[PDB]
Amino acid sequence: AMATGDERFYAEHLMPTLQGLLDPESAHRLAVRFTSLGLLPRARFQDSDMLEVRVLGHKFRNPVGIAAGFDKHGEAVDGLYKMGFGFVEIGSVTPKPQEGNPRPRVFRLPEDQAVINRYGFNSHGLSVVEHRLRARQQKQAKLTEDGLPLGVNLGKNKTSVDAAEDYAEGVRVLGPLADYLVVNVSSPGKAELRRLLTKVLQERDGLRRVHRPAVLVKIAPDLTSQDKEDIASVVKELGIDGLIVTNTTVSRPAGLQGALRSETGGLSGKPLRDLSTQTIREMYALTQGRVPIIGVGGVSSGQDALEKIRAGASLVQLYTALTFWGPPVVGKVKRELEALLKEQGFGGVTDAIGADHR
Ligand SMILES: CCn1c(CO)nn(-c2nc(O[C@@H](C)C(F)(F)F)c(C(=O)Nc3c(C)cnc(OC)c3Cl)cc2F)c1=O
Ligand SMILES: Cc1cc2nc3c(=O)[nH]c(=O)nc-3n(C[C@H](O)[C@H](O)[C@H](O)COP(=O)(O)O)c2cc1C
Ligand SMILES: O=C(O)c1cc(=O)[nH]c(=O)[nH]1
Repeated sequence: AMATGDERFYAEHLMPTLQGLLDPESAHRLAVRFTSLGLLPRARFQDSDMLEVRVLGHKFRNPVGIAAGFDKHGEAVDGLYKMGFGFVEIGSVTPKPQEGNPRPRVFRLPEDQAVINRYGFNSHGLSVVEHRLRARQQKQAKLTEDGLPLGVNLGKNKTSVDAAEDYAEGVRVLGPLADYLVVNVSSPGKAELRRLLTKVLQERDGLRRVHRPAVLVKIAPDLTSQDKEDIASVVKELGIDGLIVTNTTVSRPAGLQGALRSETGGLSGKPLRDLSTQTIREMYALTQGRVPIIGVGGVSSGQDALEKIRAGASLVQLYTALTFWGPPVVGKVKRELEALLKEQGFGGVTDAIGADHR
């Protein structure tokens, strides 16, 4: 096809050329800028009804989202929908502005189709992002109505003594502008998690009904069996709306070839894929298939997307694949997912959710 040819040109020539000419943070910064200005093709992949998912109190036109980290400050939301993402997650956004870690803090492992990052939650802050989303609030209301929801990932400041209050601040400021909110959880213990999430949910429940977002918990793949058992219990107990599975890994799987493999940070991309899919599988089973999962980590194809869906994910996200494949990856994943769904006898995405477990 014309799509596969375009996909090959970006993957084989354009992206390796551009990534050779730019440091990885400049590449990211330019990507946000080009996307913010809408410098993209119109829309050759019109989304099939097969790709539609209804979850988290919302229509999703397709299940392929852009993961948190690409658009930390909500600068490129409209361009991301133009790129063909069925939903956009912005952030992480911290309460106060902060610079994050010293540069260099992003590293490419092209031999592994992986990235390492240690951004350290660089953020323009809730106030800047609030006013930025307010400027396009009604445009977003229509987009959400048309099946294109907006998520916001809420972080905390580096020097914060009270993590729960930073997240609470985020619920109050950005919850009215979001379809869903995300709080990242690291390794717990169980009572501390219950306390934090209770406060987050209380703050969410205090917003007016019309501006009341879903609340999701995002987990790393590096948790113990007991951490995962505890998270599942608390999430079911409190009525947490969903799980995002997973963040980057602090592990370094055997077989990484990139020179920069020993850089401190979170590893993303292909080496994360099956660690992430197995975490989805575990969390789906520990929650009895009753907590919607957003599957993320190493999605670069329809097969990768479908494996996460069959393992228990209602929706997927990607980021790292975009750095190697460019904008055509979104259409690629969607086309390939649709084809595989047909090949496996599923009417749509919804039928495939948790199919491995049945
Ligand atoms: C992890 C940090 N990180 C890295 C490094 O690891 N790369 N990266 C990305 N870089 C991108 O392009 C650069 C090479 C750019 F300099 F060209 F901006 C894009 C991207 O989509 N670029 C675009 C757009 C938007 C429109 N039109 C295009 O071509 C006609 C292209 Cl190539 C997406 C990314 F996630 C990124 O976030
Ligand atoms: C450069 C970079 C920055 C990221 N920043 C964030 C962030 O601020 N908050 C967050 O929850 N996840 C962040 N992530 C994690 C991604 O959202 C995603 O969970 C992870 O990269 C796995 O997906 P992928 O393999 O498709 O990239 C970041 C990832 C990368 C590569
Ligand atoms: O900002 C970061 O460093 C960051 C946040 C996060 O949640 N995940 C990640 O890989 N990096």
